[PDB]
Amino acid sequence: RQNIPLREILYQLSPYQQDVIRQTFTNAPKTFLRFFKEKGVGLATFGVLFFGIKGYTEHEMHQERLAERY
Amino acid sequence: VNHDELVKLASDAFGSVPDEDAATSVRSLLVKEPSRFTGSYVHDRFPDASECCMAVAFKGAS
Ligand SMILES: CCCCCCCCCCCCCCCCCC(=O)OC[C@H](COP(=O)(O)O)OC(=O)CCCCCCCCCCCCCCCCC
Repeated sequence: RQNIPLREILYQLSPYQQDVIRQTFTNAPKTFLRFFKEKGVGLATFGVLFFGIKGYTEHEMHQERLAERY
Repeated sequence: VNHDELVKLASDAFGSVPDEDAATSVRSLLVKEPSRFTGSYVHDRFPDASECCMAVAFKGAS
C-alpha cells in the first residue's frame, strides 16, 4: 500500500492522559484573530464587490422608479 | 562448595565493605523516586528496513 521511505521517531500519548476541551477556551480569541488575519483580504473584496454592485443597482432602480412619476 | 569455608573466606576478603546508612537504604531510594506507568506509543521508523519488530506491554506486577 504505497511504501513511503522515511526516517522519524513518533511519540503518542493516551487520550486518557491529557485534557479534552480545557485549552479550547484559551485558544479561542487567538484562533478568531488568526482566522480573520488569514481570510481578511478575500472576505473584504467579496463584501466590497457584492455590496457595492448591489447598492449601485438598488440606487439606480430607485432613480428609475422616480423618473416614471408625474 | 562448603558453607563454613566460604564464610571464613568472605569474612577475610569482603569484610571491609562499608555498611549502609539507614537514611540511604534501597527502600528509601525507592520511596523517594517511584515508578510511574504512562500509556503511550513510540515507533522508530527506518527508510529501507526489512523487518518490523514490535512489543506491546501492559503494566504488570512487582
Ligand atoms: C434610495 C433607496 C434607499 C435604500 C436604503 C437602504 C439600502 C441598503 C442598506 C444600506 C447599505 C449600505 C451599507 C452596507 C454595509 C454592509 C456591510 C459591508 O459593506 O461590510 C462588508 C465588508 C466587511 O469585510 P469583512 O469584515 O472583512 O468581511 O466591509 C467592507 O469591506 C466595506 C464595504 C464598502 C463598500 C460598499 C459601500 C456602499 C456602496 C454604495 C455605493 C453607492 C454608489 C453611488 C453612485 C451614484 C452616485 C450619484
